[PDB]
Amino acid sequence: GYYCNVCDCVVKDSINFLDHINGKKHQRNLGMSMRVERSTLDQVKKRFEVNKKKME
Amino acid sequence: NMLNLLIHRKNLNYLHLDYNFNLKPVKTLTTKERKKSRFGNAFHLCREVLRLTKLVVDSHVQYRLGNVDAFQLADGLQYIFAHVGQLTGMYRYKYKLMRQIRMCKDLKHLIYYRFNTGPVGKGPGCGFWAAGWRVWLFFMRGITPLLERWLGNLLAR
Amino acid sequence: WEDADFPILCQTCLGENPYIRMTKEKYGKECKICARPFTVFRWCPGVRMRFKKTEVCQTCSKLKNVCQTCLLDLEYGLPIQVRDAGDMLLKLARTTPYYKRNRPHICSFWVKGECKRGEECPYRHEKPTDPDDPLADQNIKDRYYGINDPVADKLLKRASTMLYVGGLGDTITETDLRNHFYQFGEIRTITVVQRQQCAFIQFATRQAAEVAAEKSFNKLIVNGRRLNVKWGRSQAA
Amino acid sequence: PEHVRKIIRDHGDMTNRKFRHDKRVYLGALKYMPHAVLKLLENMPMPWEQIRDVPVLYHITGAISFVNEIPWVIEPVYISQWGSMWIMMRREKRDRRHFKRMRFPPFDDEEPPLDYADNILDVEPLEAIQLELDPEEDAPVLDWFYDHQPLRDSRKYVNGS
Amino acid sequence: KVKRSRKAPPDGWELIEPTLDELDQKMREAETEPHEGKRKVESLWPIFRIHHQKTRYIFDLFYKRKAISRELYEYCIKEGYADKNLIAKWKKQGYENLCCLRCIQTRDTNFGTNCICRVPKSKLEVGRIIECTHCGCR
Amino acid sequence: RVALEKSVSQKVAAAYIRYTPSQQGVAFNSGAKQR
Amino acid sequence: YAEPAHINDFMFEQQRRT
Amino acid sequence: MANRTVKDAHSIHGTNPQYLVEKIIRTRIYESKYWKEECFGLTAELVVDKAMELRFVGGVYGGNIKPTPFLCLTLKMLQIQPEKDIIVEFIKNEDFKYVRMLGALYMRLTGTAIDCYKYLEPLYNDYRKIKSQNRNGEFELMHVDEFIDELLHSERVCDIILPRLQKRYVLEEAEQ
RNA sequence: CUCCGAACGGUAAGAGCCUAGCAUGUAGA
Ligand SMILES: O=P(O)(O)O[C@H]1[C@H](OP(=O)(O)O)[C@H](OP(=O)(O)O)[C@H](OP(=O)(O)O)[C@@H](OP(=O)(O)O)[C@H]1OP(=O)(O)O
Repeated sequence: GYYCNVCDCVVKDSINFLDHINGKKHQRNLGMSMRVERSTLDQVKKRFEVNKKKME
Repeated sequence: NMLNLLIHRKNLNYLHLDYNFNLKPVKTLTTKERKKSRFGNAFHLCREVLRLTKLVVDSHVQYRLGNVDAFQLADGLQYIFAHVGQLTGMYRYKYKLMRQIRMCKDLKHLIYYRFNTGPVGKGPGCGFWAAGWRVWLFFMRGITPLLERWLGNLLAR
Repeated sequence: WEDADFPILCQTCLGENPYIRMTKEKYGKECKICARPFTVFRWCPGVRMRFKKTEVCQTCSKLKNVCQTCLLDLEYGLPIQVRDAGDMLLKLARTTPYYKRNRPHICSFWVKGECKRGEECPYRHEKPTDPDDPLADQNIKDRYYGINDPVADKLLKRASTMLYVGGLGDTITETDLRNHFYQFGEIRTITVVQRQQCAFIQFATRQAAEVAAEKSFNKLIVNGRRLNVKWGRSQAA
Repeated sequence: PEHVRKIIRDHGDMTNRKFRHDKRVYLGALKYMPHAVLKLLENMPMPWEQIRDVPVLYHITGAISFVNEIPWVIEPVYISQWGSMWIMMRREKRDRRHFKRMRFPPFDDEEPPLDYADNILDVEPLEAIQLELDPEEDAPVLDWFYDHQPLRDSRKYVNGS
Repeated sequence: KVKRSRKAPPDGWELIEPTLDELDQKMREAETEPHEGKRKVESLWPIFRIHHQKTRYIFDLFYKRKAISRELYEYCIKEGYADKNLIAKWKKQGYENLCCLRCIQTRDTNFGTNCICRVPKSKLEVGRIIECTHCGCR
Repeated sequence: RVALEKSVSQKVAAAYIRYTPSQQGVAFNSGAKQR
Repeated sequence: YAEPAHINDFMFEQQRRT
Repeated sequence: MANRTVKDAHSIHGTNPQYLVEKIIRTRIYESKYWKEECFGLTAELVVDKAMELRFVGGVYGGNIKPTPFLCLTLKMLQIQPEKDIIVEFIKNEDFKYVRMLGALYMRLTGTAIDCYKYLEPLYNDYRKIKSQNRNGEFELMHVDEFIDELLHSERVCDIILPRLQKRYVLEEAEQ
């Protein structure tokens, strides 16, 4: 099935591989689970501008 | 909050108690998970008593909100006694509650067939909130010490 | 499982106030190092102190000769590791016990940066003494047992790193001092001066007198007095 | 007197948001007091009443609140109150064709405690049950058959207030 | 707001009609605030402070200024505009500016005494920025 | 009868101070003779 | 050496505050 | 990951911030492909791109209840708990109707009733149609105005519970 | 003619791998 080369483990499902990705020692070397939000305005402004630019 | 604290306090994330005081499993998983679940006659009895309580209290809540008038609180207390028989909190907990239920149904038979002796007595109607306070107040009154002691041993566990 | 009447407390843990106010609690908080129910009572050691409590239970502390909330000692004031491995303790101890233990620990809201309580922080507004030294790292169970102390080695090496004697008065005489030097060795020229209440002694090649320098650094206690000792000339000045 | 509402404003627990070392006590003493339920079903306002009020005894933990007023009505007062509701109820059925009852579930079975719209209530459909006592015969007691909790709390004409 | 009395003010509530509405709006705005910033209990001091301010305003309008009638003061006490035990506690000569009613009960403190809110500042210590934990201030 | 009443109360519930610091207190925190 | 006492409340607390 | 996305930012009205929907629906939405792709990584601009990618309105469908991508985006927004300015900008953006519907649902879920009315009053004028998924999984045609009127009415939608404060007359007598 | 029942006695037995909802609030320098 799924294969994790970082841990070299065989995952029998998709949730096991997605879990092995982050939420483990591999994430601990990748910065563990910490992720914040990006500002408030500028993220939604640039996101809406890039989305409207790519759309049309 | 109380019973949900007991439920999450037993390291069992499979069940989610309805805030209208039911209990339903989530994952359609039992057997092994059910074998640490299906227990505690005290928890089922206490959930039953609070279920009747919260049915009463929420009935008066929507009364004082939006459809209180005279139909709702009267008919709801009456069918709340008849549904203490038919809907909620049934005999699975303790033995004699069927006897108090049958006395409740008979009292409802008396009060209805006399109060509907005239043109009013026919369909669903007022059916004065008179036996419910009395009957089930005495039933919880007797159940006070017994459910207290058994739930106290349950809290000790 | 363990009730008592009064705590086996320190003299510094109680506080620098002759009247404090305790609050007994029958069967509280579950003793730190043996896991047994005991009788927790806290108090306020003084004004703007830490509201100190009781950790280590009555049998826990009574058995191992230690106080119920600091685990140092009722007799001396040293840790339980120094007072076991190591006498030397009497010159190593201190009187006037510093009340730098009974003070509030560091406000973590201030360490992060936003202590909202302003001047009203009932915690303490200093900087966190850097993590690196193992005196940032001691615990209770390793402290309470003799095994692995961060303090007790650092104070046990204070015990081996580091003549004008005076304070004679009417207790020290010449024959007592020369017989207390006679167990160290023989004299070359000794004298006793009484205008300053002092004594002068020498030795063949020091050495033996060297351990007298180990014996008399405000430490040689004979006739019930802390003697005064500073260095001689040894320079023909 | 609003301290109950504000302290109970902690339905959840941000593990320290009224939630640090209070969760233990909150899970504990609730099973001491189901009896609070036996007082709580007691003092419910009767049909002849509108809403009135009650005493309440709150622990500072706020995980329990028994209703302390052991309900204490009078003899012919409560008799004529519930019987007045009987006469007005029967003649109410005589009049309307009111094809209505309540819902089975009084609220929906996923909802919250609904603390808000009667946390500031300001809304009482208080046309409850009082048959209009005609001021020719009932004149000895027109101020009497209208008090839910003040019926016995009359403090006048010998009530031992 | 609901009155639940059906009395309709004998002398009229018009005099202190607007001040009571502003106090109720301030109390609702204080109760609608979240538990952010307060450690365990620092957010509950504002409701008690607003209740103490409303009780002091009712005491100054009823007893001190002597403008409103006694029937209006009784209607405000029965409605909820002021407290009954606080008006009796502030009427004593020993204290007229108490912080709250949680510092006067002798069974509230664990040491079996009074709190620091009802204490003289001239008899206390010089350096003390302490405030009442159950009332809010001193 | 008082001892039996206390024992029965304990079974039903189950089923100032002046101490002179005469141990080490001599000059540290001087003035503590009765505490 | 500890023992009980029956000491003046007011003067105890007064000397404490002082 | 699935526990909470904010360490200490804010709280919900009367429940947990991550528990606004039902626990059975949360457990069903905890195991999905798009839900795992969102829980692997989710930012504000990533949520905006995920809202602009999928245009559908619905809840769970079929006997094996699987969440909709709009419900997954709503769960990720409820977990992440963004600021009110980003929600107001998403509700005010008329370019993406699905992102506007997601912002309206987030404002009706975690916002106050006065702010919900002030955000739903421009929402009633949007006559643009939108794709909707039925309970059996079949596609249904609807409009944004009907969904806004259903969100401004009592909670009858699936996997949603958001009561109001009072009637329109009582709220007009209380304030503006 | 209108007296309505609930649970236990019931789902196996394990092998290697994978992921989670919680809980304590300390004396020390
Ligand atoms: O069908 P009946 O034998 O004539 O008795 C019925 C019946 O009571 P019972 O079945 O318990 O004897 C109804 O209760 P249900 O079981 O049908 O729910 C009850 O109505 P309530 O629920 O309000 O008590 C009322 O019937 P009705 O709806 O007309 O009031 C009553 O007697 P009657 O039919 O003679 O009135």
